[PDB]
Order: sequence, then C-alpha cells, then structure tokens
Amino acid sequence: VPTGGDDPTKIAMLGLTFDDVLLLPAASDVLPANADTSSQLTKKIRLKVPLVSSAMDTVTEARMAIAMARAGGMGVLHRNLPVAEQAAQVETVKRSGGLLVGAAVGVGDDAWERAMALRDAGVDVLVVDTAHAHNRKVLDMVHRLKTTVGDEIEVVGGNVATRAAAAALVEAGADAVKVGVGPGSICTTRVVAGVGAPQITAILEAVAACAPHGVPVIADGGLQYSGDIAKALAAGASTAMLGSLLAGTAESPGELILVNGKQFKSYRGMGSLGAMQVPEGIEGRVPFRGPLSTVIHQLVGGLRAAMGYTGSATIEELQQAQFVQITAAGL
Amino acid sequence: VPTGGDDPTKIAMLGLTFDDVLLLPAASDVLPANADTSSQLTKKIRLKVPLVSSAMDTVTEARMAIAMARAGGMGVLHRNLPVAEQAAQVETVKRSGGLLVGAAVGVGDDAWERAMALRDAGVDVLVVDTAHAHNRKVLDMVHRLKTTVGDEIEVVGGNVATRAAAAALVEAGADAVKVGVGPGSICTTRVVAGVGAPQITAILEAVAACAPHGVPVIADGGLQYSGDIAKALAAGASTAMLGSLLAGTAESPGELILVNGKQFKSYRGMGSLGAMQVPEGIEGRVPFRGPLSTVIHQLVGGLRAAMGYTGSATIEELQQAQFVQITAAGL
Amino acid sequence: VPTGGDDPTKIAMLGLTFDDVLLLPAASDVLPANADTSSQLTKKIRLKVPLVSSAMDTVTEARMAIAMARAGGMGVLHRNLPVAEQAAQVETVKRSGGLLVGAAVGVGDDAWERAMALRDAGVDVLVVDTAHAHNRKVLDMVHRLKTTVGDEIEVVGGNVATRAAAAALVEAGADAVKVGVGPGSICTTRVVAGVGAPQITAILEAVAACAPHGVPVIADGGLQYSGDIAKALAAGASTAMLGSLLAGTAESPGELILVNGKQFKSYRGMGSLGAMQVPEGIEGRVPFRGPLSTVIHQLVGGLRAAMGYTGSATIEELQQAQFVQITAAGL
Amino acid sequence: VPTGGDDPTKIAMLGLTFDDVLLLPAASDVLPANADTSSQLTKKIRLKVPLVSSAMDTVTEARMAIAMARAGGMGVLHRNLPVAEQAAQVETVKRSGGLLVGAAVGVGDDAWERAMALRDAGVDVLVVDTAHAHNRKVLDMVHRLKTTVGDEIEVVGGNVATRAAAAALVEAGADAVKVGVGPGSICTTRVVAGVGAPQITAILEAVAACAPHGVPVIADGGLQYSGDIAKALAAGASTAMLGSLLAGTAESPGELILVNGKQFKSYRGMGSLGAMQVPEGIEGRVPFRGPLSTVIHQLVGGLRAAMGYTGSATIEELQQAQFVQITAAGL
Ligand SMILES: O=C(C1CCCCCC1)N1CCN(S(=O)(=O)c2cccc3cnccc23)CC1
Ligand SMILES: O=C(C1CCCCCC1)N1CCN(S(=O)(=O)c2cccc3cnccc23)CC1
Ligand SMILES: O=C(C1CCCCCC1)N1CCN(S(=O)(=O)c2cccc3cnccc23)CC1
Ligand SMILES: O=C(C1CCCCCC1)N1CCN(S(=O)(=O)c2cccc3cnccc23)CC1
Ligand SMILES: O=c1[nH]cnc2c1ncn2[C@@H]1O[C@H](COP(=O)(O)O)[C@@H](O)[C@H]1O
Ligand SMILES: O=c1[nH]cnc2c1ncn2[C@@H]1O[C@H](COP(=O)(O)O)[C@@H](O)[C@H]1O
Ligand SMILES: O=c1[nH]cnc2c1ncn2[C@@H]1O[C@H](COP(=O)(O)O)[C@@H](O)[C@H]1O
Ligand SMILES: O=c1[nH]cnc2c1ncn2[C@@H]1O[C@H](COP(=O)(O)O)[C@@H](O)[C@H]1O
Repeated sequence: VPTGGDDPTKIAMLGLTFDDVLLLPAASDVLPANADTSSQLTKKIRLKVPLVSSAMDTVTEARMAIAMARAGGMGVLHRNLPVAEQAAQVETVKRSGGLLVGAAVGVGDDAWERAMALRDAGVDVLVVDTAHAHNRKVLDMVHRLKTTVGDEIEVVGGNVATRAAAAALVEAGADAVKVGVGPGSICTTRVVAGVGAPQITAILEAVAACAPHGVPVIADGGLQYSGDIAKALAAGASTAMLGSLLAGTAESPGELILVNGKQFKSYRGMGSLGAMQVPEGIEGRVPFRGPLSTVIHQLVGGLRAAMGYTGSATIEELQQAQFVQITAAGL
Repeated sequence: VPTGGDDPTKIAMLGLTFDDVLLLPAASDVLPANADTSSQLTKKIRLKVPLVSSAMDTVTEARMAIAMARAGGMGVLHRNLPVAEQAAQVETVKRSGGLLVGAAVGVGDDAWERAMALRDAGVDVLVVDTAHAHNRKVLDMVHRLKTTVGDEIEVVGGNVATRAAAAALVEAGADAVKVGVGPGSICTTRVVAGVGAPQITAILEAVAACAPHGVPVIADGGLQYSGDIAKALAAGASTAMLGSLLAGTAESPGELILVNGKQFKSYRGMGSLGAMQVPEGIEGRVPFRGPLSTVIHQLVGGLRAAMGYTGSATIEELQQAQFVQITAAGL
Repeated sequence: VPTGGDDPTKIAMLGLTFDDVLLLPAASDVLPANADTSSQLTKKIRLKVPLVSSAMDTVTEARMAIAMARAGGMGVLHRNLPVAEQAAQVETVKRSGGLLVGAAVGVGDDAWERAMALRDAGVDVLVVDTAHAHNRKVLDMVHRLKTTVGDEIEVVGGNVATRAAAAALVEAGADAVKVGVGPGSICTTRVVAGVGAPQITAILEAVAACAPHGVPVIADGGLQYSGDIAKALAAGASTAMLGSLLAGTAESPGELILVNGKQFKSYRGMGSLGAMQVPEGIEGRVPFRGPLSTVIHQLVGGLRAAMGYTGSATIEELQQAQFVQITAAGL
Repeated sequence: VPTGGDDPTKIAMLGLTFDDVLLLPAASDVLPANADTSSQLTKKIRLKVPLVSSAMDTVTEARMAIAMARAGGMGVLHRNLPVAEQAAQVETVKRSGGLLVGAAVGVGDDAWERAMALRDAGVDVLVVDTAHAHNRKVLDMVHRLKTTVGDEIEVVGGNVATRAAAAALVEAGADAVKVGVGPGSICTTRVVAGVGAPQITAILEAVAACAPHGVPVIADGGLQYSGDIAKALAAGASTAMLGSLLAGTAESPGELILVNGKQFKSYRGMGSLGAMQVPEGIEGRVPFRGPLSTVIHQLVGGLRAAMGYTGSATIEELQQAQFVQITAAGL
C-alpha cells in the first residue's frame, strides 16, 4: 500500500471538506428570484428556507427560534438549562403564532423527562443531540421516542459521519439524520481526540444510506459562507444547521462586545470549559452581524445564485448537481 | 468511490488553475523578438497582440479602447452606462483612425436596442456579456445577432466553464467563446454561490468543444502574471481578456488614489455593490502601473519569452505546448 | 513514471504524517471514563498509561521519571552525563517505591560499561538510543544485551523508519522497536541531511514487521496534540514517546524563562550544538505547562475520547481503528 | 482526462521539487566522517567535494574560484565582463597553484573568441551557459568546442529540464549536462514566462538520458539547504551548482550591506535588470555567512550525514538511494 502497511482498508477514504470542491455550472433556465428554496427538514416537515440554527447557548433561545421560523427556517433550542426553562421557551415560541420549533435532548437519565416536558409544551421536533449517534443508548432513545410520540413529533438523530452510522439511525426510526463529527468552527475534537470526518465526504456517505429510505440529511457544522450551504445541499443534504454564521446576529443570546473599536458577540462550543461549567470546543468571538432576517436574506441570496448557475429549480434538483475538485492553489 | 458516495460522476473532474501548471521547454529555433504573437480574436478578426481589455467600468472606456487597439489588441467597452453614451464611445474610438473596437451587451429587454445602436456607431465586435451563457436567453441573443448583423459584426458569447456550454454557444453561431466562471481577481462567486471552475481545466474543456469547429476561445479572468497569458494560450485559448492587469494603467477610468505613500487606482467587480448601484464581486485597489503601452510591452515580452522556451513560432504552435503539473511546494 | 525517470521504485512510498489523517468514528459502547488505557511498552512490561518521556536532558531526569511512573507511564533517563550520575538517578527512582524506570545507552565503547552500571542500579528497561538502528553495531548491542541481561531487563532498540529496519531489530532480539527518524519538533535532520520518514507511514511500516512477532512499537517524535497519541496508537503503535509535550512541565529539568510576560522552559535537541558541547537539532522554548500529573491527565483524556469515538475498549482495539486521509484545506 | 480535455499527454508529468521528497534511511555501515564525497564533475574531471559555484557576478570571480578549488570543489567564472578581464581571472586562479577552474561562455558572436581566450589562459572547463540548451546554436557551440579543444578542455552544456534536451546535448558531445530551467532562488521565469520544471523531476529525467552514456548531470538552482544537495545527488545528479548558498560568503564579489542591524550581501540574477545593464531575475539580499571554507564544511557535513543514513559509502551509491514523497502537512 503506497501510504504504508499491507492493509488497503486502514486508510478508508480521502475526505473532502467544503473548500475542496466547487459547484459546476450547468444548463439553466432558472432565475435566482424564482428558484424554489423549500426543502425537507424531516420526513414530514418541509421548510421554506433550508436552514436551522444550532442548539447552542450562544445561538438559539426563544428569540432566535422565533426569528428563524418567521424567516422560513427553524430554530433548535439548546438544552444547557433546566427542563422547565427549556419547555417555557417552547411555549414562548408557540405563543408567537403557528411557528415551528425544535428542541435538543440528550440520552442521560433526565433526557426522557426532558423530552416529555417538551412534548407537553408543544414542540414539533425533538433533536437527539449527541456528538456520536452510533451508540446503543442513542439509537434506543431515538427508537423509544419515535414509538412513543412519533405520531405528533418528528425525531432527529445525530451526529454521524459515516454511512453505517447513518444506516443505524435510519433503522432506529429517525425522521432525519444530522451529519457532522468534528467540523464545527469552534471544535477541537480533531486536535484533542484526533477524530473527525471532512464534511463533504461525510454528507455523501450519510446520504448514500439515508436517501434510499427517504430520510433527509441535515448538514451540521463547518459552514462558513453562503456558498457552503449550496455545496452541502448539492452533496445531498436537505438542510444545513448553522452556528457561527448566526451567532453574530441581534437575535442570538448574549451582549455585544467591543474590542479594538469593532463589535463582536461571544460564540462558544457546548463542549467548551465555560459551557460545561476534557473540552472539545473553544470559547470565541464572531463579528456582530445585525438582524437575523438580513443575514438569512444574504445566505439565501447566495443559495439562489447557486441554483441559477446549476439550473436547479428546486433543492431536489440541486442535490443532483456536480462538483469539480480543486487544488491548494485554488485558495 | 474514494471521496464518498457510490457515484463516480458526482465529482466530475480535478480542476487546475494557472498556478497548478508550468510550461515545459521544448526544442526551439525561435527567437523571442521574432515570434509571431498574432492570434484570432474571432473567426474573422486577427489581432497583432492576443490581448483584450475587460468590459468593466474601471477598465475600458474610449481611452483604454483606443490605447489597446494601437498596441495591437482590442478593448471591449463596458455597458454600465446609457446606450447613447456607449455608442458615443464607439464613435470616439472609430474617429481615432481605423481602430478595432468591441462593446458589451446584455440579454435584457434593452439589450437588442443597445446592440443596434452599437452597430450604427460602427462597432466591430459585439460581446454578449453574461456570467453564465448556458441559457436559452443568452443562446437566443447570440443567434439573433449573428443572423441579423453577422455579415458585418463578429459576435462573441460568454461566459462558460464547461465543454457542453461551449458546445451550445458554438451551435448558436458564436464567432468566439469566452471562458471564465468564477476566476476573476475581484470575484466572490466562489464564496457566495459556491460555484466555479478552475481556469486551466475550463479552457481545456472549452477548447475541446470549440477548436473542432474553428471557434477561438477567449480566456477571461484570473490572469495575474504575464506567464499566465502563455499558460492560457498553451491550454488552447486564442486570446486572453485582462481586468486587474490593466486597471492600474493611465488609460483606465478613474483617478489616482494615494494610500500610505503609494499610488493605486480603484478596481471593482461589475457585480460589486458599487457597480450595481447579492453581490458577486468586491471593490478593491490595484497599484498604479503607468501607461498602457508599457504594460502591454511587458506582458507581450513575457509571452515572447514563453514562445522562445517552447519553440513556438506562432500562437497556433504555442497552443500545442505541454504542461507539467506542480505541487504546493512549488509555491 | 509520472514523477520522472523510468524506475517506479525510486519514489518508494507516499509518506503521511499525523496532520494527514483523522480517526473515523465507529460503532461504540465504550464510555471514555471506562476505557482501558493500558498497553505494552515491551514484550513483558505493560503500562497503565501508554506514554513514556523522551531521553533528553531537557525532559527526563529522576524527578520526571518518578512523576511519569506515578502517573502510570515511564521515564527514560537521558545519557548526556557521566555513567555514575545516570546510575545514581536510577537508584533515586527505585528508592521512591516500586517504580518502573528506563535508561538510554549508546553503542560507543563506554556504552557497555554504562549498561552494566545501569543494570546494577536496578534499571528495568535499557533503551539502545540511536538515530538510525539499521546498523551492525546497533543490532549487535541489542543482541549482546538481550543475551547477557535479557532475563532481568527489557531491551528497546531504535530508532527506525522502515519495515526492513524494524525487521532487523526484531531478529536481533529487541523487546520493543522505537520509530522516528526525523519527525521531532526540534529536529533539523530533514533540512540538514534531507533524510526522514513521515510518522504515520513509518509506524504502519514498522508495525507490519513487528506485530507478527509480538514486538510492541513505540512511536517517537512529532506528537504535538493529545489527538496525535490516538492516531499513533491507531496506526499500530503500542506506546508513544513524548518530548515537547512534557518539556514544559514542572518536573522537567531546567528553570523557568520569562519572555514578553510569558513563562517558558528551554527545550533542546540532543543533536543541538548546546547538547553536544553538524547539528541535527535546535535549541528552543516551550510554554510552561505546570505539573506533569495534570498534563498527563489532559493527554489521557484526549486518548479516552478517541477510544469512545472509535468504540475501542482497549488499546489493542484502538490499533484496529480506521483513518480518513484529509487534504490541505482540512487545515 | 480528469484534469480536462481529451489529450492525456497535454499535462505530461507531475513535477516534484526538493521540498516534495525526503531520503529514506537504509541499512548502513557508513560513518559520516569516512564517507567518500568525491564525484564526477565531467566525464574526466572528478572533484573531492561535489559542489561548484554559480557563474554569476555576485557569486564567482577569482577569489571565489580559488576558495572553491581549495575546498575541493570548483568555481565557474561569470561572463558578464570583457573577454580580457575574464581571461585574466583564469590566469589569476591558475597562478594560485594547480587549481581547477571553469568559465562561462555564451553562444553569441563573441562567444567563440571568448572561449579561445579562456583556453589560452589555461581554463579546465568551459561551460556553455544558457537558459535553454535545446537549441541548434547551443548544440553547435558545444559540438564545435568539443571537436576543437576537447582533448584539453572539458565542455559542459546547459541548461536543460527535459529528457530529450539532455539527450540532444549528449549527442552533441557534452562532457556534462547542467539541469535547471526556472528553479533558481532569484528566478522569475516561472511568473514572467510561465515556464519551468520542478528540479527533482528534471534531474530524474535528465539522468535517464545522460547516465546510460556515462555523462554526469550537474543540478543547478533551487538548492537552499545542505539536505537539498543530498536529494539532488540521490535523484542521480553527480554535482550541484550553488548560487544563493554561496553568495553570502566573504569570497563572493561585493560589499557587506547593513540593514536593520543585520549583515547581508547583494545577490542578483544574471537576468535581472541590473545585471543586463524583459527581466527573468530579481536583485535581492542574502545573509552574510562568513568564510566560504566554513560554509562548504557545513554543507558537506550535511551530505555526509545523508550518506550515513542511507548507507552510501560513495556518491555513486547515494545515486541509488530511495525517496519518500511527502504531503503539504509535512511542511
Ligand atoms: O458526549 C460526548 C462524547 C462523544 C462520544 C465519544 C466519546 C467522547 C465524548 N461529548 C459531548 C459533546 N461534545 S461537543 O459539545 O463538543 C459536540 C456537540 C455537538 C456536535 C459535536 C460534533 N463533533 C464534535 C463535538 C460535538 C464533546 C464530546
Ligand atoms: O446575471 C447574473 C446571474 C448569473 C447566472 C446564474 C444566476 C446568478 C446571477 N450575474 C450578473 C453578473 N455577475 S458578475 O458581475 O459578478 C460577472 C460578470 C462577468 C463574468 C463573471 C464570471 N463569473 C462570475 C461573475 C461574473 C454576477 C451574477
Ligand atoms: O549518530 C548520529 C548519526 C545518525 C546515523 C546516520 C549518520 C548521521 C549521524 N546522530 C546522533 C544523534 N542525532 S539526534 O540527536 O539529532 C537524534 C536523536 C534521537 C532520535 C533522532 C531521530 N531522528 C533524527 C535525529 C535523532 C543526530 C545524528
Ligand atoms: O537567453 C535567454 C532566452 C532563453 C531561451 C528562451 C527564450 C527566452 C530568453 N535568457 C537569458 C538568460 N536568462 S537568465 O539570466 O534569467 C538564466 C540564466 C541561467 C539559467 C537560467 C535558468 N532558468 C531561467 C533563467 C536562467 C533569461 C533568458
Ligand atoms: O464544543 C463543541 N465542539 C465541537 N462541535 C460543537 C461544539 N458545540 C457545538 N458543536 C457542533 O458545531 C455546530 C456549529 O458549527 P459551526 O456552524 O461551524 O460553528 C453545531 O451545530 C454542533 O454540531
Ligand atoms: O463582479 C464580478 N464578479 C466576478 N467576476 C467579474 C466581476 N466583474 C467582472 N468579472 C469578470 O472578471 C474578469 C476580470 O478578471 P481579472 O482579470 O482576474 O481581474 C472580467 O473580464 C469578468 O469576466
Ligand atoms: O536533536 C535532535 N534532532 C532530531 N531528533 C531528536 C533530537 N533530540 C531528540 N530527538 C528525538 O525527538 C523526540 C522528541 O520529539 P518531540 O516530542 O516531537 O519533541 C525524541 O524522543 C528523539 O527521538
Ligand atoms: O536571473 C536569473 N533568472 C533565473 N535563473 C538564474 C538567473 N541568474 C542565474 N540563474 C540560474 O540560478 C542558479 C542559482 O540558483 P540558486 O542557487 O537557487 O540561487 C544559477 O546557477 C543559474 O542557473
């Protein structure tokens, strides 16, 4: 084997990230303004804009969830707070009209009680929220939830980075599979644990397991430009989950921070020391971006342009677009 | 598939840009001073120097077009101004002697009226000027123009980045095909839309569709050194269109700008916020370079050297030169 | 041959280093806190933590060796000092309880006398400590030691970077093979001699020769993050030897250095001019890190996380994990 | 074709430079101090140290040539000066004992008269000194010289970067072939003309044409570390020509320059504007390095280390060593 040893499976794949590829233009009759940006968040729930906000305590509380839903997407309420408080945020969102909202749960002992309280509060989507879903306890939580509240609530499972992991969540009954182990902007898992999977390759692999079963893939983490959203969907994802890109907005939790005459907001990993109080995230800053509505408009504008270039009238068509792989020189 | 999924066509190609390749020397009897630099701009029009200036409002108005033609190349007048004004610039160039000149038109409603006014003003080349020519409206404009004014005016279509797109323009009747989706120095399409195609690969693909029909390819965008002009022609292009390399010249529109004791001129994308008033270009600065005549001399000097090294007595011979692909270490 | 010449064996392999790969997650029932981190240092000696400290005079003297053993690993006492002094450090470690300790010897004339003095002092592991073990004098020293004191003392040989070299040490009777020619943080062999072998590939190759004979591989050099320890073990190593990561600790030799308001300690190659008094190492600084116990806890924490992600209940299982190769864009 | 077009020969090779490869250690009985560093400069002339100084006016005049010969290598006197003056420098070197010396000639009209004057002055090696030897005028000069003064003087031809070019010089009668089109530290040919060939690949290709005819290859340009000398010889070169590495020495032409409290010397391309008075070189600075004797000692020390690691008792053995290719991450 050219890279060493005698086992060709030891190095299993060549992993591409977003910066490794570009979308190829294709024959087009599609005007960006007329493209249909709607897409499946789960088997049953279709969003007008294929974007959801991360379940992080510097990204999504009630204010963000409301703004995301109004913009045509959805928020996923973080779970780094008491059950009663998270449930009250669900109620707060549902009081602001017929707005979709999701909420994160874990797989701990209090996870089941948290999920039932969220159901009682009227939540539409429960996100079983882990860093590694390929695990009996996670698969069991997904299955138990689906069998118990599945008629009324859609159950998302994640995160995965391999085909087999995605397959396991599908068999467990997930209504959507969330992809991303290691790609987050504030992630240190790759240097702390040495574990990860570049996100374009991870999406391609997850989609190979989910699409034949009609299960939507959520691309979670590593998106830094509006162009990355188009790439994620073209790789086969149905929606993208965003942390860093939304953390700088007025609707995100937290105050403005002034450093060197410039405005920022804090953005921290849920695995950072601060969030937990062996960290796998950092605490950082992102530039202040203004209102969420305007950020979403710019992000969707980029996606619409990609749909024009690729001749994709719908997200389903964009999922069939082709890539070109680029070199380092294509900085 | 090593990069993910089960579909080998999902990632269609490995895209090389100019920095990825070098020209290999070959047996030579050619002195740089004696090389013939003439090349086809279109099926009928041959230039003494294979260079045209970009149709941008910080690069080509009448003064630039006149200087380019005198230097043996051609200018393409930008269209970010009223029809009457653009037509008056055509007249101004034709009044300065028997000088070749081209002018950009769009595919909007006013595009046809613009084209006829340019024809009346005496224009030699009409450039159907879009970011994505693989589109019924663009192909129809090219065809209508060719059938209507084709005997007197050469019609250029662009831009394309794929073989099929170039083929479609050829069938539509284009007299030259312009290549470049995403490579421009001031371009943000790659980060906004996630769309693009590295330019050496794009030229190779376009040429595979155009050369068998005797249609010249114009390499448009991403050229930053005189050496890139040689590479573009060796990949099979017949001419190169330059923006950044000519924007710093005395003949370009705009004033000198002094920052930190150094001289610059503004250079902005036609898709920048400033030009349009979702932007796909930026507004920037380029160093002031002095007279156009001298810049062209230096650029052509580099091309002549390449022709000496490769034993290319003509541009047609240079189009048959070979490359070596380099690694990152070859910075 | 695509890279030149007619001999496909001239460029023998594509060498990967730690930054070239990530560990893929796999099905897991393993809790990080419950993972078994024990591993073979040699055929007979198993450590609770698979880490040993480098035999360098800015890393391991008696204080470090004691702390490493207490933390569940081991120290290898450097040999840049008189035989009597090194032997006294062995005694000092053994006086602090039933603590494992190793000590470096060379292959010079005084090497044999040094080894016997270390044996008399009660050493558990002798490390035949060279930059290139594939050499008759090194193989002879390993063999002589094994045959003479092998019943009481384990003999480590190194360093190697190729399969054949590792094979030769195995046949010579080594109880463990140490891998690393050129990867050290303070190493200049790669620029001075142009010699080296990227460490993931070197480990894969050494393991292919050692594992079928039941001989553990020690990955030595180039480890800069806790994640690199997981990668080294997953490539097939049984332990990792650390220099830079431990040189900043309270237990390492040397004083604190203050530069620009920040605390550092000196860290220098044993091939640096300072250590020898043609250098193949530099003298540098590393940040002060505090107590060794805490550094080891953080390093092992990272390893435990990797074992959770990969479903590895033991180091033997981690050695069967798979990689994904990443590109430059995966910075 | 994956990179574009339908012609697999368009991109002819993947070109490696020195930074792309490392030498693999191999079984060794060779002590660095005992390695034989002698090598053929030409078919007849063997040097004790396989190094020659560049024919540049900031590197080699009489003082450098004398010092190089005394160190066991050779200097090649530059030709950017009157014939009488260059010839007087030859005389000056021969007056300092039985010291080998070479001198550069061109292929212009005055080239023949220059060569005869150098022969009369007692020169040992004539270097036909061009940037592209694959040319009838260069091949004719080599042949004419060999047939006219070949019994007394060795004739070097260069530069080449391809197998066919090297073959042509061999057939012309060259006693050594010099390799390097574009790799020089002060070279801008790659950005001006877009022409070049990475040096490890260029050496491998030239050697494939020269070695079967017993003609030594001189690796010229791009060497920045002592380790690059080992790599060049291992790729099959017999000697290396150095510019930048020797330009900082006391024996090089020019004065010391003080900038920001540090000592430098000027180093400029023979194709720089300053040397010619379309430039293909720059004028730069290199750090002051002290006496040549000491620089050579350090360079040879590195080579000796490489010979120890690779088990090469002679340069002929080193030419049979193997490489490993490294990635970008192996910075
Ligand atoms: O429960 C774990 C264990 C994972 C399973 C394997 C054993 C290691 C621990 N966590 C807790 C959550 N995360 S995280 O907050 O950083 C995280 C949050 C969501 C998405 C992630 C995607 N990739 C990395 C980290 C992510 C860290 C690790
Ligand atoms: O009309 C469009 C639409 C393109 C078709 C697909 C839908 C998206 C919009 N424009 C308008 C012009 N450009 S541009 O000015 O930036 C532009 C000018 C010329 C050459 C380009 C080459 N590559 C990128 C941008 C370029 C932006 C996009
Ligand atoms: O004895 C030698 C000879 C090596 C054999 C081939 C001939 C060259 C000399 N030494 C002495 C020790 N080292 S070192 O201290 O830098 C060193 C220490 C341990 C691990 C090394 C791993 N890779 C590089 C250097 C290393 C330098 C060279
Ligand atoms: O005579 C030429 C022509 C070359 C043949 C093809 C046509 C172009 C001109 N020169 C003159 C010398 N050089 S140089 O001084 O820069 C030069 C000096 C030696 C080694 C070189 C190696 N690679 C690049 C430049 C080098 C520049 C070009
Ligand atoms: O602490 C952490 N370490 C690693 N990943 C995290 C952490 N916290 C959240 N994440 C994940 O990173 C995603 C956000 O990534 P981003 O959009 O690139 O910032 C989130 O939706 C999580 O999947
Ligand atoms: O705003 C923009 N975004 C992307 N491409 C542009 C824009 N404006 C002009 N272009 C194209 O970029 C070319 C100039 O590229 P440059 O020579 O690299 O600066 C132009 O000829 C256009 O094809
Ligand atoms: O001077 C030197 N040059 C090259 N390698 C060295 C030198 N001194 C020690 N080493 C090796 O580098 C290892 C430490 O590497 P590190 O952990 O990356 O700093 C040591 O255990 C040695 O194998
Ligand atoms: O002006 C120039 N441009 C390109 N190459 C040059 C020039 N002048 C000298 N050279 C070549 O560069 C070699 C020195 O390269 P260096 O050792 O990397 O600095 C010289 O021996 C020449 O072959």
